[PDB]
Amino acid sequence: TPVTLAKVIKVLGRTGSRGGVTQVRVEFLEDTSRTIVRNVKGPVRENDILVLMESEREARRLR
Amino acid sequence: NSQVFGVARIYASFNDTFVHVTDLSGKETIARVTGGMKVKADRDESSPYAAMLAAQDVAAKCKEVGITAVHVKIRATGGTRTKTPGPGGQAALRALARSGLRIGRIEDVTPVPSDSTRKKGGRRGRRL
Amino acid sequence: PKKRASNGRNKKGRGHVKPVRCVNCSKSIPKDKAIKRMAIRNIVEAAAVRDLSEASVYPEYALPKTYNKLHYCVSCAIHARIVRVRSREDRKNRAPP
Amino acid sequence: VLVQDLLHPTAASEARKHKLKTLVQGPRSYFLDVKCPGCLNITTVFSHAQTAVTCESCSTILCTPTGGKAKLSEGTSFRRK
Amino acid sequence: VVDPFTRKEWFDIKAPSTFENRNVGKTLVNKSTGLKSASDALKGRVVEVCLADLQGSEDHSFRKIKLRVDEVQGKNLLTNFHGMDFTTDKLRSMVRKWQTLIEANVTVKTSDDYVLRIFAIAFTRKQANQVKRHSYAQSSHIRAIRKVISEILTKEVQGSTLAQLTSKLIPEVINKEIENATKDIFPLQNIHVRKVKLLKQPKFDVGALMALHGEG
RNA sequence: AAAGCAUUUGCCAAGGACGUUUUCAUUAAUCAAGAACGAAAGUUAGGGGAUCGAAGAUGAUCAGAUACCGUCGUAGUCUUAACCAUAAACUAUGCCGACUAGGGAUCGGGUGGUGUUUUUUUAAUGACCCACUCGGCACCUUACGAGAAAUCAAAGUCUUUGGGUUCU
Ligand SMILES: [Zn+2]
Repeated sequence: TPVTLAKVIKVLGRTGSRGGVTQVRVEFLEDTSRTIVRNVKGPVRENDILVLMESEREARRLR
Repeated sequence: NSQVFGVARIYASFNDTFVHVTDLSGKETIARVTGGMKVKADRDESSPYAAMLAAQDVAAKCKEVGITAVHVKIRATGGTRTKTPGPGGQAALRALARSGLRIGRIEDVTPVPSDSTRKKGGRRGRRL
Repeated sequence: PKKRASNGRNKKGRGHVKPVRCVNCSKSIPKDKAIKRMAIRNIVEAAAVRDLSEASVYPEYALPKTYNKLHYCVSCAIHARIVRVRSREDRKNRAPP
Repeated sequence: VLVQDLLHPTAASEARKHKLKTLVQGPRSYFLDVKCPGCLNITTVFSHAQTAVTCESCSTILCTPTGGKAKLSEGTSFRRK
Repeated sequence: VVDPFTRKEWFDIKAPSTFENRNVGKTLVNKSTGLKSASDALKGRVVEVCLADLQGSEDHSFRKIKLRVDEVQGKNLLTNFHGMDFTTDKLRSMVRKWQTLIEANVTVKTSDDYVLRIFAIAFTRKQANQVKRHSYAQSSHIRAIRKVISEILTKEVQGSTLAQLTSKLIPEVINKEIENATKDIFPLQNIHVRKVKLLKQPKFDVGALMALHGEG
């Protein structure tokens, strides 16, 4: 289980056709200088920690 | 500089991605794995995720035979076709860097004509 | 009635220009028409410039760019939203944004 | 404008007009008296000459034809008469 | 069921003495077997290496050299000049709009019997007080420019070999020699010799290759 | 002249514009009849081997699909040899001549500058800048004017109705 954490730096904005997916930018919390942009399912506020099963996709906005 | 060089020839078309490593000469291929052998879905063959999984498996094989550093040449289909590299080209190139290989002398080698033979569609195009 | 005084795009003094092919569909469209863009892009994306810096021999050498001129059909450019419809007054504006 | 002296235009305007578009048309060319270094004879040369004019004596070059005024060659003193 | 990777050697590629970094890299060859040698599977290879790697300076990051393997001795393989080419980064970056692209080529052989085709490229430029925005060249200037470039490219190769030609394609002698002969015709920025090609080769003549190698 | 014509190099004739204190002196404008030249596209007999689709072969999609989409393929913008000459052959605007409005660009030629740059020290040209001019492809703003309007520097100078001429 190579679980890596991260925490939201800036909430970009909603995406998806129904708008149920929030696009956020996260700082990796082990190395600060790495910032990847991914998208989440539930409700996210500013500065809360996430869990990344694999931190490689850097996904774009859905339609 | 005790680095040993190979050449990764990345072919990113819109139907599939080829990650292909030879030595300095183009003979004696080290490892070739495509985007389509990491997913049997037939439509994710050109996906960025299936493209980068190929580059995970290349660098494992280059580590076994002992290639440490890589020149990369990336291309689209080219010819009379699109000239735009597919979506998998970026993901596979980035995945070689994360895997531990070294990279130098990037070049886009897409085949470009000097205005040669006719194209798809016949004057009214692939019309939809 | 007539819709634009250029009838399309700029022939005005020739009689004939040789055609090109669209990149999405490959409809044969004359070169004076056929909306043209120039796509200048770095080979590595903005997320991987940070990534390939540490994995590089020849420190901070350069990044090569992809230079690509794109010819579009009228129908494909409207669909791909590089060009959209505009008002009767705004149609006369020949300036890039 | 709407009141002009069309019988007496100013000399600047007539000078900047075309040769045929003046009040009375006339030539803007002239004739030149040139001294070749070799001899001292009088030679009359058209300013817009088309032939490669040479002197009667020793016949070297006096001007080379061009699409405009003739290019007078290397140093030969010229008058305008 | 064969695992063909653990049956190959490694051979060290060696560059001619016209360059300074003569160690290019390594390559793989199968073993020599009954009526199947490793040398004849090696004598045809062409290696493409950036000219900035051979000289070490980054002023040559936009040129490349084909090196043709000619002879193999003692687990290192000796190359020779096979052609110069110009990278796709810079050639596609010099061609901007609102100027004139001038191209010339000549097919001419050296004093030794290497028949070559040399390609040259040149562009017009706005000259330092220009207000008008395109700076094109009249088509009688372009014909007169090509005549000078073809005249220089011929004479320069008649008095040299690829021992000497490759020694003059590095310090950009030709580009300045084109420039000061064609600066009174049109301002003519960005002069380069972008490609040379080998058309014909004579008999092998091992001694010329060995005289070119043999140091370090 | 139109259809049309784009990397070289040499031949062969042609051409507009410009310059001209050259020459002839009305030799001109438009034109029934009559002619030359014509995108492509199959009258018709070597060669070279398909990217396109008729059709055809086929695989999908669909209620059907004889279509669009996919793969392949014969006739079918390459010979050397004709079209009778048809196109949204378009600027859907005959040709010649004169006048009426303001501007900034650009292509070719020419004139001028106690201009810039190139180097020999500036010179000579070349490239550029400024001003003017002739001739072009065009454009911008207005509307005295026109129009049914859209719009038009000609589609204006038209009930204040006549410059010449051909076609419909
Ligand atoms: Zn004299």
